[PDB]
Amino acid sequence: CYFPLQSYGFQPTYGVGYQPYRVVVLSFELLHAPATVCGPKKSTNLVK
Amino acid sequence: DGYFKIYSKHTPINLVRDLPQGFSALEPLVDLPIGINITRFQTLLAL
Ligand SMILES: *[C@@H]1O[C@H](CO)[C@@H](O)[C@H](O)[C@H]1NC(C)=O
Repeated sequence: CYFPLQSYGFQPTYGVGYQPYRVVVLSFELLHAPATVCGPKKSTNLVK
Repeated sequence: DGYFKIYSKHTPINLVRDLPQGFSALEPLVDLPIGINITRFQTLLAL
């Protein structure tokens, strides 16, 4: 028998790589429905 | 193509019951990038 989880203990003295590192993953999905997120369309000063 | 488009017009009228003989065109109200099928609709009324 084992409990299926374990806590990390992070204490500030640990070596590099034993330290806590936040992660975020931007997963994204494509083109089966209307384009609904995208970047700022860069724009420039108006000339005539 | 998944876009849901509403067009609309408001006007004053002074008439008893029927849809009025006359001409007017609906301006576009809003367009929503929804991406759902629609095959049936229903209306919401005040009690
Ligand atoms: C809308 O209907 C088509 C044909 O059945 C289907 O391929 C499509 O996946 C449906 N869209 C959704 C969001 O279920």
